[PDB]
Amino acid sequence: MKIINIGVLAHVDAGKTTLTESLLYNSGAITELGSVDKGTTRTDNTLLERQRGITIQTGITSFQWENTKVNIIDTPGHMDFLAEVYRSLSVLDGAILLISAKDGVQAQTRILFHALRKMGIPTIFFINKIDQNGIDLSTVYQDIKEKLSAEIVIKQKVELYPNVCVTNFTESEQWDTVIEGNDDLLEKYMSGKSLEALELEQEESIRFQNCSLFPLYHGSAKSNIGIDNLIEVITNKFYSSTHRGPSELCGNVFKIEYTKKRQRLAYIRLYSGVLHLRDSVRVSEKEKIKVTEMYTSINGELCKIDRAYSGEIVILQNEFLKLNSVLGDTKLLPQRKKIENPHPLLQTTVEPSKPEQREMLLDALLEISDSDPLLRYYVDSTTHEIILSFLGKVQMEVISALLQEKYHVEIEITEPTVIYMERPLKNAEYTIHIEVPPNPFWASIGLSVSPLPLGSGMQYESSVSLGYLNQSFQNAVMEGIRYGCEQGLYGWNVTDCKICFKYGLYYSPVSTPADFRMLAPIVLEQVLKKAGTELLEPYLSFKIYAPQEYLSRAYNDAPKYCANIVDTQLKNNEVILSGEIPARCIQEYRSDLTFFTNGRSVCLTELKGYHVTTGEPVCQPRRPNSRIDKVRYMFNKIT
Amino acid sequence: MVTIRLARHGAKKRPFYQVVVADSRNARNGRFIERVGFFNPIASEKEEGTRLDLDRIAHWVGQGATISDRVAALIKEVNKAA
Amino acid sequence: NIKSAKKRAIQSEKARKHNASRRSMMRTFIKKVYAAIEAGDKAAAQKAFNEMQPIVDRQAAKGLIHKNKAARHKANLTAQINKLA
Amino acid sequence: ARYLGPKLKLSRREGTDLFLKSGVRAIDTKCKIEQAPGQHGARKPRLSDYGVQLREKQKVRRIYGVLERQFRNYYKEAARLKGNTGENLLALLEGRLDNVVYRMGFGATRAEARQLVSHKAIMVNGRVVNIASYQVSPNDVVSIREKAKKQSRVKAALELAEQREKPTWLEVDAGKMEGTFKRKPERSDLSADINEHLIVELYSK
RNA sequence: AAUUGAAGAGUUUGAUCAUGGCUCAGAUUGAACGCUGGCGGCAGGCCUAACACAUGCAAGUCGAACGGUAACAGGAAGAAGCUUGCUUCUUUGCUGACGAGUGGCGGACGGGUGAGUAAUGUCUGGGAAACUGCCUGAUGGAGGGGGAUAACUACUGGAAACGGUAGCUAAUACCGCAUAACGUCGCAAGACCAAAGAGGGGGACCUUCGGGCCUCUUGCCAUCGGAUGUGCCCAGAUGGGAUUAGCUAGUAGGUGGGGUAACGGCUCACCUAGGCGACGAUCCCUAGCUGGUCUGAGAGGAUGACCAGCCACACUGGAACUGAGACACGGUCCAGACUCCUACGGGAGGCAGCAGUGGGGAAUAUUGCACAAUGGGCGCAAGCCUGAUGCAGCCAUGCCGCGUGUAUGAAGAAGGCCUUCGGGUUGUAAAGUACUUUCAGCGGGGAGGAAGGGAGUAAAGUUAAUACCUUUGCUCAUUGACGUUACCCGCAGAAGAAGCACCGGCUAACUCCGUGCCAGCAGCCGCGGUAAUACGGAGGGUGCAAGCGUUAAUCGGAAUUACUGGG
Repeated sequence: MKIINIGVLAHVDAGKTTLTESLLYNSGAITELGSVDKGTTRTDNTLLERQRGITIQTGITSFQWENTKVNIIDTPGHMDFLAEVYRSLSVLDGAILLISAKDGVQAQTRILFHALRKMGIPTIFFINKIDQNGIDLSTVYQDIKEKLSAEIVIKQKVELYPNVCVTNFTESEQWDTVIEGNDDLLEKYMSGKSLEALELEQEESIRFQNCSLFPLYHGSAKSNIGIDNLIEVITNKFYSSTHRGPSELCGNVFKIEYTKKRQRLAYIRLYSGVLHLRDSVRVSEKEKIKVTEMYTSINGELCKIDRAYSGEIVILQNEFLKLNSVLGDTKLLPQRKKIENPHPLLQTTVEPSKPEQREMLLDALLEISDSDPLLRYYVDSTTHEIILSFLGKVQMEVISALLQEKYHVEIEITEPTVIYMERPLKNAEYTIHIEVPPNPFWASIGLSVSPLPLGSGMQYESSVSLGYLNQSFQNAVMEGIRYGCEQGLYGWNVTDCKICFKYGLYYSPVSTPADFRMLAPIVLEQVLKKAGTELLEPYLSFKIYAPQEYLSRAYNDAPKYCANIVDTQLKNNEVILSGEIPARCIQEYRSDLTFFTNGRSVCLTELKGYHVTTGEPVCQPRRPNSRIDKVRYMFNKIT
Repeated sequence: MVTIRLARHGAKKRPFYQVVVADSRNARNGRFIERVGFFNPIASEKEEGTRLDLDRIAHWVGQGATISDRVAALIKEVNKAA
Repeated sequence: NIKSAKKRAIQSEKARKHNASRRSMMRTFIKKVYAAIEAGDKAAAQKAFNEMQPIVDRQAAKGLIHKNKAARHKANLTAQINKLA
Repeated sequence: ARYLGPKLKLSRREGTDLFLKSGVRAIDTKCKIEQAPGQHGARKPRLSDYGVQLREKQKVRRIYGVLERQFRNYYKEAARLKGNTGENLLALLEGRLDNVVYRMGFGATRAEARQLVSHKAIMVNGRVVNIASYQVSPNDVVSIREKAKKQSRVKAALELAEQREKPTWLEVDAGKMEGTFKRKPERSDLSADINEHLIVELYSK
């Protein structure tokens, strides 16, 4: 009834989406341009994508061949913000990796491929760009075997020349190990004697349902050879859609996009049943939501539809639609999820241009939140500086170009807050005095801050005896000490404090908890003036995994980084090491591993150990503090 | 054209017509010359059923006012000998 | 706008054609009369008025003229042609 | 709608006896009446004019089980009437079907009567009625349907009514639960303790 | 019988008494927001952008006006199979009927919105110089001819939209001619002015067999009426601003000519120089008006959402045409802005109709069902059409009703909170025990909104006629969107249903702990710097209740704009 979804894992800029376009041409017309070199339609959709020379996000395009539906999406294999492509895995059961002719499959492709192995769903190899010099007619496929780590075998063979053989093979005698894995095919193999290719084709279909091995493929789309029959393999080999219509209807959103004329479009697949046009439907928010409009995204043009077929995917407008929201409720599926294995891929500052336009720019950032799920930001800074969770080099170019296109704002930042923490240098006596020699309030105390071990945090004790400490008086001194911990003389946050209160003279008639509480901060700044201070910085551990052959070169990175050498161990061909470097220089470390590994590099880290010390000059980030009474008295204390 | 016609009023699910002379172009519950009695469909048998001021009606009959089907039925129901 | 009852448009034009033509010829006979008046030929005047009377009553009966305008023409036009005659 | 709470605390607040837990047994003394409104019931209130007014109005409401809104409606209905507002308000509150049923003895307390009427046990003039706010017109005949006649509770609940003063403005068959409402009750019949004056005051402002 | 009706409080001070503002207690709402939320009834639901609008529908109907017959159903000349009358099947408007087409009618109503409008509007009362399709009264006419054209065929233009030339044809379309009056003009004499026929049934007679003739029904033309509707005129009333004092040249009048259904600077020609204005002309800002709504003892003040009358507008600006009626919401033309189509030659569009979308906004609903009822359009009627209307969905938005159980129940329990630890209080509350089932859940019955209209039959009228026709009884068959209707009966089990605000004074209702002029609260006055009755929590209490608060708004209180009723 319906048609199975098809992926497009063009890892390392495979260009597989162009293969999707040529496939869109072969499935045509009867009325279509047939596409063209570069961009070019091919469901490029948004501006800045085809102009950029690569899609900024995965698309969609209706198609038909062999009397059946054939949805497909591409490419998202670029960079870099590939997590949306991982989101695409929920959007379809099928797959079609575009293998490079350059040293077998791209190393970036291996991550999406292993992730596909995590997906639990079927996929097939494709020998893209067969019409080119240096093609691995018998070499690159071997790289595909050594890298695939499975049991994939070619369904056809070809070499050229102008040759474009496809169905002529394949794997006589030696082929059929996948059948050997099956007890039935193993039994027929036990029987001996030659047999029809279809007879092993049944067991090949059985293992194919399990995705035990990727189907063979060959030929470049540019040569117009094998680009058609492989699509036929995609049509026949593809798993049947789970058509039913039994109800009740259910499903979930896969992705959503903010078209400029949209203004929004929430794509969703019909996991079961069907939704009648202009009819009410269940939502994850536990509120009614009528389907006012929906239509299939045909590659030549968008088109409206009265109702969605079961197993079909289609965009739909809505007043609201949270990502992965239930359309039932509810669908039940189990799969692993990840986002480039990072909480944040090196966050960078993004202060808006202009005094007022930046405030709208934050709304533009909210619009960015509306787009790809794999992004986050918040104004953690007191200055309300932005800190995007987005990571990667080209992806920043995508968000920036998007800022320059759909919006009218831009910013340039990367350093972000140092997150420095000042600590006391040494213990020293101090006192605000007594009575009013003096300044208000009359309350005063003899604070005695002392040095503490790193990472100990703030500490204090009620050395003062009752009732001079007061059952509800000394606590104001503690909260006031915390108020003085809010910023040091350098403006850095207080750390490793050991404020042992001692003296606490006061007069009853004029004494107030607020007065002593005001007095505390003066004692804190006073002790801080005598302590001498000492800068403290984060030094989170940074585990890393790189190939052993480059492992020596990575050692060269050690000298170039503030991070100390640490224990590490081998893991097969892979190598690993436990680093430990300051967060201030840690951001460039990803670029370093990215450069030294030739993109084969990988790493992870987490913040730890506030103690560290740093140089030079003990620079500090202003500033504290304002919007509170008594600060003028503190300014008076300085002179 | 002046016409005698029910004016449908009263509550929901509880219709109460007010037979009335009015121009044919006028809105149903719109402008009219003068109401002339009333009809109560859901009244059943009690103290009242359907009043109808035959004198004015007769005044409008010789005046060219075309009586509507229902109102005609009522003119029959109030009879002239029953 | 698309509407089956657009026959009123083509028909109303097909009507303004004829009706306009008639209105014209009528007012032109009337003109003939006024010229007769200005020339001072009370005889030829009376003549032209006799020549136009039936064609204004005839068009007034056909609803082209409101037979007030017709009586109006007959009124003052006569007041003139007989004020001189 | 209904209060449905501690139907005896109110009696303590009003300091008298709202007959809310008039019940089957007679006098209570099972709640420490008067000197125990609550945690601070030992307090002697300064009691402002407003205080006595409000307190009065509430007493009366808690007697007949009418809420504020419906009440104020009864008030406006009393002011728009003839005679004198004071007699009116209490005559209209007396007209409520649950009240008349209560007077007949058809049910122990007044809330019991209410729960009886609401479940179609009561039938006036052959026309069965649910609403308690149904105003019983003079010269009507309230009764109990056969399918709910003499069903346990009503019996003893009517044996109770024998100790009551029993109204002269209505009568009861007692032989087949077939009562008969008559004239509108005179002022010098009901109450003679709850003060209509203060209630008239309260809504006058 | 029909307005029997007017309340005060806090805060200036050490205290008083005045003056004088501020604030509260009421009622109200097209309300929003927070928290909570069971049901039913009746209402209400874009007050901001008269912003831009995808898609569907919102105005058609008449074969009893006509030529037709493109479909469909029956009939007939003939046709083919084959159980030769059972079937196959081509012709045939010849009937039932009915696309496109001509013609009539409607489309100027119904529905929307309130941008413009300070009077060209509205309201009140009068008025004369008017018209008025349909409906209806009265009196007459209804004679006799012609020429066209759509359709339709042939050809051809254009991608479409949409025609072009040449032929053929009809009418209740069009057009002379006869014909006329109490009609039009005129003093009269005199002059001139109109039209249409169709359907049902039928004895004789008459049939070139097209039918003539008889009769009933209806439509047609003229006039005078009636009713209704509309145009017009005047007076009074109908916001604020003088920090707007002068404005006006078709302006004010006259005379004559034209013009209108009609009076009139309505418009020209000339003549006189007037006209309006301090009882506010002009200019400016704001505004649809009214019946009414809210408030108020009243006088008043605010408002005019729904309902109803009127007026104005229909993307913007302008114009006329058709017609009884528009200078026209779903017509025309023109320009413009804005969207889309294209083969780029040119075309299409107007949701302030109902739904719906984006945008705006604190904020407002279904792309529902049906013409069953009322009303409208058309038609002889049947019927068709109808987003008017009737219902339904939605939202506690409001008003109103009900439920969330009733009775018994001291160990005066546990837990909670408080305490002088003696106890109290939560508390008859709970559990226990006995009943009850409304309302929802489930299963059965079941009103009323329906009157009509059709078929038939008898009778009385009509008439040459026991025929048709009209009317009245009378028979059968029936017409419900709401609708798994209201309502009743039965089933099970207390079973599925209580929150919100407040507790210093004003203002109904208090304590304990946490915090310490901080955190906070606050309508006003004010609290917090101590076992705070004012903050936060708890316990308890009060108020209201499917709501309770808060905010915004109007009036009241406010005799603080005083006319009633002050200085």
